[PDB]
Amino acid sequence: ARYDSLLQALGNTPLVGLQRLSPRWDDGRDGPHVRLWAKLEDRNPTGSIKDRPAVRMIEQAEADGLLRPGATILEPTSGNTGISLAMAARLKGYRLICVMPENTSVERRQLLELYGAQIIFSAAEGGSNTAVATAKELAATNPSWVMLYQYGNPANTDSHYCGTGPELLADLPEITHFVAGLGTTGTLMGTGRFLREHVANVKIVAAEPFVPELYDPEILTARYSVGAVDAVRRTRELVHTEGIFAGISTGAVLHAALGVGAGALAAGERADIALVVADAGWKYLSTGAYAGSLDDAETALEGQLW
Amino acid sequence: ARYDSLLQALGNTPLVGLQRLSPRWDDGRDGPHVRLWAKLEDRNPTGSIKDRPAVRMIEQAEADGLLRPGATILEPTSGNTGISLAMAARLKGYRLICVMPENTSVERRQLLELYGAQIIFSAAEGGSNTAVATAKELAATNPSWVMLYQYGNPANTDSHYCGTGPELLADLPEITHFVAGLGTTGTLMGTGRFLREHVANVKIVAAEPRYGEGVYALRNMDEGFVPELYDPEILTARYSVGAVDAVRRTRELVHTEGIFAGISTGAVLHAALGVGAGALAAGERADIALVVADAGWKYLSTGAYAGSLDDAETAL
Ligand SMILES: O=C(Nc1cccc(C(=O)O)c1)Nc1cccc(-c2ccccc2)c1
Ligand SMILES: O=C(Nc1cccc(C(=O)O)c1)Nc1cccc(-c2ccccc2)c1
Ligand SMILES: *Cc1c(COP(=O)(O)O)cnc(C)c1O
Ligand SMILES: *Cc1c(COP(=O)(O)O)cnc(C)c1O
Repeated sequence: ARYDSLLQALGNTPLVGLQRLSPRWDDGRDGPHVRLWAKLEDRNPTGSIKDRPAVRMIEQAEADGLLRPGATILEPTSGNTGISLAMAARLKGYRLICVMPENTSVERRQLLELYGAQIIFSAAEGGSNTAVATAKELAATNPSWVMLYQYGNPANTDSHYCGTGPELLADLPEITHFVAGLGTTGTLMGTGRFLREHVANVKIVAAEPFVPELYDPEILTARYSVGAVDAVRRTRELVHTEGIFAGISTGAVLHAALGVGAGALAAGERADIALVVADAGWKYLSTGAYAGSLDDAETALEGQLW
Repeated sequence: ARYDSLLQALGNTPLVGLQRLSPRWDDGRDGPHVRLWAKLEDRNPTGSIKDRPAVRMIEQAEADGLLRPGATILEPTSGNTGISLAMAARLKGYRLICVMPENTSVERRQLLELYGAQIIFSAAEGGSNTAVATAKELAATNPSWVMLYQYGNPANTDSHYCGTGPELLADLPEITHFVAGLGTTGTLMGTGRFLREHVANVKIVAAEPRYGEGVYALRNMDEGFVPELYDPEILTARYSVGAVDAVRRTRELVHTEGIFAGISTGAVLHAALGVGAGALAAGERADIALVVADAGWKYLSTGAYAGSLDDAETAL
């Protein structure tokens, strides 16, 4: 039971109980359990959940006759999707050009450069909006370049509808809540549609810091915006208490999941809350979030622009 | 794949065929196949193979009655073993103190600290030996303080005898060669013993740094030190690999197979490719399993992964 390619060693990620951070691991006289379960999407080829949509988008574009050998793929990305696409591009014989905001971490730049991706740096003030606009123009100018367009490509949502969701349901049939970051919206749209088909009364909860064409607000039951200090606090808590060295979006997710769990606890409801760990902490070390005390980390955040 | 504890989501790592890098993936008229298979030990809780010996050493100490609630583990390490023990100790309710020389890099320190290790800095001038002597002395002060000593602890070897080896035999029954780095020697000793017991004519091959180059190799072990775990009869061959070759191999691995590996993996691959070239020249069939002990992440600051391989290959 083995692989012929790194591309097959993707998905089927572990789901791990957070016995210490869970509001109440054990059912007892105070009330039923309120458990958190972490889906470890860092156990993927390039260490993030984006391997799932990146590979599916390329393979869907290949099946649709859109890609020839030595073709250039052009993608607007804040990093993880670019890295995933860079890895798949190396394996499959394509060139990759990423359009990224200029204020992305040094680690993301390093990984992209190592895989041989080229980078266009669009204005920080314009964010993902300007990155996308810039990629669109370049793609119009260069019709042979293939823009997969993670923000609107249904193979993104499909990768979660066919992978993340089925896996979660098999590991956690008692699931009551799924919590994840809301970026491209692929994870929540695909996983959330799958869960809603299969599980009566399941709740689909977004955490977050133009509107992607993938987004359907009807799939979400709740949406929470999380500040940088709370995301950092939670990220640190996760590695200190549960030994899971996660990226900062996972702290945002954990903040949201702990808010949901506190709500279940107060209502004496049973809850089994799955949350996405989208990547590990390696690419975020240069932020200072993991060093020293929380006091130090909060101080280190002053002046940073992500 | 549901686990109540992170400690259970350890081992059973993937084995990936390297079709592009292999000397000859398909059998045929030119001769039998010579295939490389990469064992991805970065798919472990802390991203390295050391999660195996670390957890097993703690569990064996527990079983032996050496570790009770509130105990402190002591280990002279600034590396992957310290990271792994920090994670595992924290999860099982123990304190960890890592003993290391005063001049240890801040990078290594930060990875240990974020997993909750405490650190005692032994005298810079004495290097590794003084760290080990200090850890021993500290452990001897207090029945609650226990040194595991990864270079001599048979639970290090046993983690591979009971995990890595069996997993390889299960995924690659046709295995002819196993290649890994030679550090504590746990990987090669335990996996090698296991495979030798089950596979006729299996070859166990070490990769290691050249003499006088352990520093560039990113390990703090002394030159003429022989781990108590080491048994030279287990090995068929040893490849001493230079720093430039290790870095080149690390890059070829990422470029041809997409695997972002740590530096020791480059040395391992160099060795495996040598073994492979020998099997090819002798028209023998080979299925060569090699260890990816960790991923590239913690080595980004070395400059070994810079876009230009010509600059990167001298970075160590
Ligand atoms: O949505 C993303 N990442 C994302 C979005 C779209 C594209 C990509 C990409 O890799 O190209 C990444 N991250 C995310 C999601 C949810 C919460 C947070 C977050 C919130 C507060 C502090 C830090 C991060 C960050
Ligand atoms: O043995 C190790 N690392 C090691 C040993 C014992 C403990 C630890 C640890 O991080 O805890 C690491 N590395 C290794 C093994 C084999 C070859 C190489 C190598 C050789 C040439 C250039 C670069 C690395 C490096
Ligand atoms: C992409 C990503 C998210 C959000 O997932 P989407 O499916 O794009 O909504 C969250 N965290 C990290 C680290 C990501 O890369
Ligand atoms: C430990 C280690 C080795 C050597 O393995 P041993 O089992 O200690 O011989 C090689 N590379 C890395 C990255 C390691 O952590």
